[PDB]
Amino acid sequence: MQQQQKEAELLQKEEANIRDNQTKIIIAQIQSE
Amino acid sequence: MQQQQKEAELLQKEEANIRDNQTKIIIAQIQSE
Repeated sequence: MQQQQKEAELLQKEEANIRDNQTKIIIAQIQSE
Repeated sequence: MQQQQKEAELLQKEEANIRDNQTKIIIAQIQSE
């Protein structure tokens, strides 16, 4: 359960980080308007 | 209970982080005005 504990928070950080990268490109396209 | 303790603060950080990303796009659209 401690591994099912930690594997959740490990994938939490990578998908949080893509979501910051997804917004950093879409802020650029509205600045390209 | 300690896992119900920690799973609350783990989802707390991811939804806090989307809410920062939600505001970083909406500040850009009013700057696109």
